[PDB]
Amino acid sequence: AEVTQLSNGIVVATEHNPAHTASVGVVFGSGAANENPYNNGVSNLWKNIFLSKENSAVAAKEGLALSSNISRDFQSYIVSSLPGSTDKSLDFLNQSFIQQKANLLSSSNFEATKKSVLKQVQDFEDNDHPNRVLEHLHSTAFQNTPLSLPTRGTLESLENLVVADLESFANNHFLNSNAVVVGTGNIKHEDLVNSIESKNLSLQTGTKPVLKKKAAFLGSEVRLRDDTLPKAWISLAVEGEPVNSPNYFVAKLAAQIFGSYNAFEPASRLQGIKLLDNIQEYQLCDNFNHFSLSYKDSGLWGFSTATRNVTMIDDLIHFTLKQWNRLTISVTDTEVERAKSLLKLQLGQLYESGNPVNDANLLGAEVLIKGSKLSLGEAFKKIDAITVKDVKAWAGKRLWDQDIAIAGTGQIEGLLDYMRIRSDMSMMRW
Amino acid sequence: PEHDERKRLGLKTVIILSSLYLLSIWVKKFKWAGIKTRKFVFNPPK
Repeated sequence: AEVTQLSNGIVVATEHNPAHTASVGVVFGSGAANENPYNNGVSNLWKNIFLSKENSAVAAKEGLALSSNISRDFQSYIVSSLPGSTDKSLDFLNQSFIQQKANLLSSSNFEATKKSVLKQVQDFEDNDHPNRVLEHLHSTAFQNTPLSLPTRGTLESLENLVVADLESFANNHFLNSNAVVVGTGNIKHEDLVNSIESKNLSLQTGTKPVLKKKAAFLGSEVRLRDDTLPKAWISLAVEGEPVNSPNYFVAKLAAQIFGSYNAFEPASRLQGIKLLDNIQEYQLCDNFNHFSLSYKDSGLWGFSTATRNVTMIDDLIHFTLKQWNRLTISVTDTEVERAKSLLKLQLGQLYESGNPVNDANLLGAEVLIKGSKLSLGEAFKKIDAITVKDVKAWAGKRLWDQDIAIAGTGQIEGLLDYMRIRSDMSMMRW
Repeated sequence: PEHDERKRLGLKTVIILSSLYLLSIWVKKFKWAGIKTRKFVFNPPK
């Protein structure tokens, strides 16, 4: 099991399981949610220069692996190496966030990284439709709020950024009270906490990052219609639950009740999902998948989907939303029990994979928000505890007759007016 | 002969229908709100 955590001058957290590699990295409690509409993508830039060819060749010689990740609530910089070279990692990390914080930010390296994330972010907005739509859902759901800013950053704010912005941001954000050093792999807790307590210093200690305005959900829609696309990718959700919420698991289980589906996989078709009987008669879509996205202050509960049956897009929506209606009035025991079993399974495949950087990105995440990590066992415990009465109470609060956020691109002519969709959030009664 | 009786029903009718009319205007606006306030932005594709 594991999971140790002790504060010194900073805050160190680890979880080691004798595997094959050891990964160490610093996770900062600030991501895109902390950017401004005009420096959007300042973090995708930091991630990209950290993984720069110059900076990568250094750690490479030493035999280290560089991995970074940008999110909404946080962002991280992680280094993987062999079990004993845990010190080798510490040197490179501390070299890149103390000494070399004058280098890397060197022109012709920044001007090159600037062109990299540009032909990158453009490439995404031009081809990764399903996720572009997923990112736009947040853009509209949370419009004019922290959570509404895209991680990769806008394509305009990106080209206006300069080394001054990178530094500026980095200073007010890459602090000590706003950072947590994470170690995952097989290195003991006392093997790192000590190796860290070696090199003293502080670097802007006593400063707290800037605060802001609590994210909010709003009933709205963005329709990125493009008749030239072969399909129609659409995403729809309601205001979901935030990390460390009484219903963090109830919500996650609900999404599992309808789960995900892929028309082309024989096994995906035989699933014990009631909605499946409706979608398959005329093949209302090539795939759909429900989620329960949780962030610091809010979340999004709903589903994403892709279809080529552009003439019957209203039926895909209708059947789906009417199935959701069930969660408030008629969801069954065997639907819940299945959900549990499948949630425990997929939740398990996440928290315990054969990748340390994965465990890292999940560890840093919780200790940054709840100052501790919840053990998979404790999880399974809370999950098995959920009853139908619980799933129903949640549905009546979060789903039944509530506003929704819609996003879509491609051939969405057939996607009906907000109000129609907004009306299927309930059902007639006497 | 229907006189008095007629003007009385007239009063009930005009009141009720008047209310239905006003109510209906207010209801129509609510449903149409999404479309009325709607906004469009154009970006000529490359």
